[PDB]
Amino acid sequence: GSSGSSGPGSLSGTEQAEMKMAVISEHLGLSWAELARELQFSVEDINRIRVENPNSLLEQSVALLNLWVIREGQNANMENLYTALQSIDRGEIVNMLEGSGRQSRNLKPDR
Repeated sequence: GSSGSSGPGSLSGTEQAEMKMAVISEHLGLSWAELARELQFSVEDINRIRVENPNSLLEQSVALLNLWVIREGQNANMENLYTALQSIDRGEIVNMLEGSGRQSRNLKPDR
């Protein structure tokens, strides 16, 4: 009995979530386009974001994520998001974002 924190179904409502999402957009920059299309986002939505976030790319990534979250609503899931990223050859983010990093040293092989 170690783990114990209210949240039987916390979705994008935890300190971590905020960080992850934000970060994803930080690196996204351009990939955002590819990532968007991956989520079955028609040009309409895409092009729009470009005209709504012409200032810089970072803004485009942020806006996009916000959309995906809304559209999905509840069905949304961090996993699915990661899967879409890798699809467009953008797994480096999920790696730098999620990496427990463990090592099981080995003294010697036993029969």
